[PDB]
Amino acid sequence: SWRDKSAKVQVKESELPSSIPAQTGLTFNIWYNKWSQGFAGNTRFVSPFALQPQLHSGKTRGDNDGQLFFCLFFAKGMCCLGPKCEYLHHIPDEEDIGKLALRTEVLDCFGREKFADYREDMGGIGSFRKKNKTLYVGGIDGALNSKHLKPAQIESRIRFVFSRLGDIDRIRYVESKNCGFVKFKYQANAEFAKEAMSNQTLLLPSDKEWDDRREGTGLLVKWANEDPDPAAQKRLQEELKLESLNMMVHLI
Amino acid sequence: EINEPPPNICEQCLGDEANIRMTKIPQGSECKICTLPFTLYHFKTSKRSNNIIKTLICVRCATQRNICQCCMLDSRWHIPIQLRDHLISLVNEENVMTEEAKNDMMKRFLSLKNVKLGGAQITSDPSEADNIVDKLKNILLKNPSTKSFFLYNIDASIPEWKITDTVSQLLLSLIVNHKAKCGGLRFQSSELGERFVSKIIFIIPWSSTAENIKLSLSLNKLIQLEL
Amino acid sequence: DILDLEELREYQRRKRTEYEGYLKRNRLDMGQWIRYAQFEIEQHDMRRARSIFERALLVDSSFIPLWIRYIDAELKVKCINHARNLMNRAISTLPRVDKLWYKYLIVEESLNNVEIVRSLYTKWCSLEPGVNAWNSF
Amino acid sequence: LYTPKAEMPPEHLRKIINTHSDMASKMYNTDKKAFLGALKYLPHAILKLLENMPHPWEQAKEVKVLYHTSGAITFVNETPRVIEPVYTAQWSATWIAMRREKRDRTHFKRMRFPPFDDDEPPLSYEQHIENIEPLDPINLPLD
Amino acid sequence: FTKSELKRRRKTRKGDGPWGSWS
Amino acid sequence: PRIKTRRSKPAPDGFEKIKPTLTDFEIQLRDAQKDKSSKLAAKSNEQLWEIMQLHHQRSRYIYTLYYKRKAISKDLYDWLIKEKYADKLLIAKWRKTGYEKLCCLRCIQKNETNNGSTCICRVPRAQLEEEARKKGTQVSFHQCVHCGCRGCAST
Amino acid sequence: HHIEVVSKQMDPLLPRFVGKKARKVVAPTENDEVVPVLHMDGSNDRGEADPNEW
Amino acid sequence: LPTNHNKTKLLKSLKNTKYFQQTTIDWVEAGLQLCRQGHNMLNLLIHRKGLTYLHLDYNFNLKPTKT
Ligand SMILES: [Zn+2]
Ligand SMILES: [Zn+2]
Ligand SMILES: [Zn+2]
Ligand SMILES: [Zn+2]
Ligand SMILES: [Zn+2]
Ligand SMILES: [Zn+2]
Repeated sequence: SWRDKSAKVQVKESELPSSIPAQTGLTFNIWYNKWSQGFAGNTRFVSPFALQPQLHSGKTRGDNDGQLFFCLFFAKGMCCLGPKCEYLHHIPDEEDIGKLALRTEVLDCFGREKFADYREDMGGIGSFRKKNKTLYVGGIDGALNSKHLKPAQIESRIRFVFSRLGDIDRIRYVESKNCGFVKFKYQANAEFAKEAMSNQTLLLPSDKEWDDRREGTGLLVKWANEDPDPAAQKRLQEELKLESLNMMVHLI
Repeated sequence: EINEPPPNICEQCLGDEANIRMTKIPQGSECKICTLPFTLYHFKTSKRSNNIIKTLICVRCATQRNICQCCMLDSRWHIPIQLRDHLISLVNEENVMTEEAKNDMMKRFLSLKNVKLGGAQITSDPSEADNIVDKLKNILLKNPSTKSFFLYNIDASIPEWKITDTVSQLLLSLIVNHKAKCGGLRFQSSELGERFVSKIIFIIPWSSTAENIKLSLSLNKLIQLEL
Repeated sequence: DILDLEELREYQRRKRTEYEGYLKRNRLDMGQWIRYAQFEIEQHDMRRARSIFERALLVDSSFIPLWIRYIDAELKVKCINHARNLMNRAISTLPRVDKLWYKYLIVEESLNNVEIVRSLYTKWCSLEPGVNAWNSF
Repeated sequence: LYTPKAEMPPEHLRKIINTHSDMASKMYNTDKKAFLGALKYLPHAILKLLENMPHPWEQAKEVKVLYHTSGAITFVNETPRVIEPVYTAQWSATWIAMRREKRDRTHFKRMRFPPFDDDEPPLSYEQHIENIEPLDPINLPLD
Repeated sequence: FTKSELKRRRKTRKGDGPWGSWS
Repeated sequence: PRIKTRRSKPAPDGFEKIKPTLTDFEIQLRDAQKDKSSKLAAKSNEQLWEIMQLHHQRSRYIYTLYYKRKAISKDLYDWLIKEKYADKLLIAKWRKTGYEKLCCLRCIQKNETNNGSTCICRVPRAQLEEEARKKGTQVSFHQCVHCGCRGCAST
Repeated sequence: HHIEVVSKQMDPLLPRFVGKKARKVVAPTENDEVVPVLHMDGSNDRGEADPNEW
Repeated sequence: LPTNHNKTKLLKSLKNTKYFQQTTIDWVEAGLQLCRQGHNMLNLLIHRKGLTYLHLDYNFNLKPTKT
């Protein structure tokens, strides 16, 4: 278990990467940390690190404290503070979700405030106005360096990746749209994965493009608008009703 | 302007201490709703609690929604605003929404208006709240060691977490597609599979009016495959 | 030309942007307001039309024709209570103009709510109006 | 309930300044805002620094200094005060010393201006200057 | 509290002087 | 340690014993001063604390030499103070009862602290433990922000 | 329930009021109460003969 | 005639807060540190404005990089 052992360091701050990405332009902008005098070509790239959770997850300063938030850099798999980190280092569970359930309405499991609206992409941390648990998973074409895999193969690999990080409500790959819709058990979990597999690789050691994983462009894990499909809409409605019955009985 | 309105923070949120010491930065942030300066209040719930609680939204916004300024929940019932609006829509009415305008200028404008939104009109006056509650209440009343199964007859609404937890109770991996319902369950060992089977909407073969069920499965499966 | 839904949405947006822009310069061109409101009516989104009318009203109350147009728009979609409420409000604002009162009266007459027309007439007469009001009554 | 400020270890300040040369993270994002804010008071700081210019008889003048925890500004808090007649005496001595120097020296090398080139940065006080010892100041030798 | 208890317990800190580890 | 001028009175006799000890400290400080480009925030603060703790240790050494050990002469001590090998104020605090141990001066300014009160490091560890037990939790902190102070060790 | 409010003094470098940024904001009128505009006259002879001149 | 009521100086005001500390630094050190500080300030301001094409030289002689 995670609770059996202390959390290992993801990567030592020597191994950590600098804040000077890619020279996308002609000159560096000090107050922005971005580049400038040229926006030729796309910015995004593939994460060097990944949350290998059983090899990494463990105790922290936080697990002593009762810090209610998980380490963004743990999710990214690059936390340079291992056991000395205040933010936690393990997969969110019912106990921890339950623990922070008050605050998590307003903000993420990464302890950062949600907003009125989704960022037009549905790309950034979720809005407070929706309690979404469903991540859109674009850029699979890019995430596998143009590997002509089977849809079954794709969906299975996706399953392997996101099931590892959180309890699944459902997943469904769409051949016609080349993307995923990865509904989660909890919003905290959803948040965690959404960072934990942002800019990651779907590739594996068994695959031949393993050393070219860095060179492509990573998974585009964003948030999902609810489907137009009335097949699931009805289900959603039913769920809402059920939940409402719970709370309403709880009021008295 | 003058600090005329007081902050609108709820109890649960704020924590069970007789006296906390919070700070107020005036004109201290744009809110999370209406992009508009307001007096940001914040406090650690306990002295040694690491998480500060800062007042996300502005007081006008809070009043408007009739909510907490830190929780974003109704100050009465401590529940999500959308959810409470749904509840209100359900009892006594058919339609009660609280539409926030997603355009940066208009949101400000809306915030400025001293007018309660749909659900807020109910929950403000406690009498009406009580009435709503009572109305709601009224409304209420053979083991070959395969380690790998293929489960069928899966209710469309059921989630994988429910399944796996059920299995655990009766005790790993799992694959489900709600289109096909070809629940490609796989156990971490064959001995575990044996244990499970020996321990036994649970239609369960061990591949590696049931007829009509098979047909329904069939067509659905086919459709899934075409997708 | 205007085939699918989303395309219609885009059209609506673009048109709005035009109309909105023209309102921005001349906050007062009630012809422009009422035209815009007509557009809203045409689109069959009533709420937006109402909003437009309200804004227009705010910008210039004294322009009676605007009021009349709003009223009649309300009547159009058989949203009679809204028309009535509005007309009452118009009366409250500008009682000393007659055409509003007459508009109200005809509405009620067509409605065949004869008692209410008597009652209102009593009110109007009580305010020492023009002789015309009395005669019509 | 008051107490004076902490005479901190100047090493701390030095470290802070070193840190805020390679500034390019979301770490010290608000410190950049701090720097911007400090432009208000930079002329004041300049004035103070020029106020405590070490006079030409002071070899290596120390001074007390206030500094932002993020090293966005470095004031020269001490006011440079002097016993007036004593001060006059010192300047007089330097006047005569300088004059003497002028007398004796056949040529007098002036400093080239500006001292450093645009490529050459502001060299660190610890790495270059703090090691090497300063030359003897100007003061006529007294009986 | 006994002052010998504080004497034994201030050597449990794995570091010396002001910075102690205290596990 | 400042820079040797004409106005510097040279070090008296017994300095030759101590030079190499505080030399080490100086060297450490030099090591502790450079762009160790810690992208991280907490670690960056850690470096700063390394300088702070080092300063404390150096000053603490001289204090020990003067007062506890009772070895070095008074004149020498005075000279050291003047040159600022050891912080005088800190020493003074140390001499005073209660602060026998004291990380640094910044941890006992009630003005600087938002709550009008000293650094939590000044709370004796035992007290904190007691508090935690009463509450249910454990020691929430491990070192304050102003300096690397895992307890300030009044006791 | 009872609580102590405080104003923490902030660094006099960072902006005093982080919030305020010169927003353009449209005002809602909030004329929720209606108010009459109420003139007493009825001119026919001079009121109709005049417009031909005016 | 200097006005007397304003007896809250700038340095005094700054001293009052926590965010400043004080040290005994060599005047040359103060200078160099203040050049470094000033340089960082001005560059921060310029970059903030967006115009990264104005290169500050370390000798505070501003000039544009590109045409
Ligand atoms: Zn971490
Ligand atoms: Zn609350
Ligand atoms: Zn607001
Ligand atoms: Zn300290
Ligand atoms: Zn401390
Ligand atoms: Zn301390």
